[PDB]
Amino acid sequence: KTAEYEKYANYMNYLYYYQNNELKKIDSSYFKDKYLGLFFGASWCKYCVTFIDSLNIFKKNFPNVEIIYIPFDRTYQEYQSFLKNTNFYALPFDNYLYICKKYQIKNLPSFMLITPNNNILVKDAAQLIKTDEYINNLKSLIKNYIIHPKTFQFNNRFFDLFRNLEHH
Repeated sequence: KTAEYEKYANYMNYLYYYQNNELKKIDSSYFKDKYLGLFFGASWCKYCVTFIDSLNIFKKNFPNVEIIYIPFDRTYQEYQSFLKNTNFYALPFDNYLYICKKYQIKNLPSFMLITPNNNILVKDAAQLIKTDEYINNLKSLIKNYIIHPKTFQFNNRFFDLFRNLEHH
């Protein structure tokens, strides 16, 4: 149990990103108390690639929402090229079907907005960000959202977000 739970306490302790052809990492603690935008995608997914343009517009208007790529690339080579092209933070290249199942994600691309306490602010944020009324409406939604304190298992926000049992 000890070895397994030490791994859980350390689960997702780094997120990754590219910077001038160089793979970098950041402590997951940086994301504590931040709104997140979870982008489920893959290099081989035509409309995931075009969706990058929508995410760039989103980041311009919501710079403090941290975009995290949840990858479904076929190869690590595609994963690296996707990170280099988008400059998004990303989960390490791995199998994330379990995240799809937990959130009932039906297809790619998908985009979900997550509150600092791991609630779903907008489930289908890919459709939210299609037309221009979203900008002021989302500013209002974030401004008005009341964040009630939540303690996460292992004090690990990503373990709670991706590994809690509440979907059952």
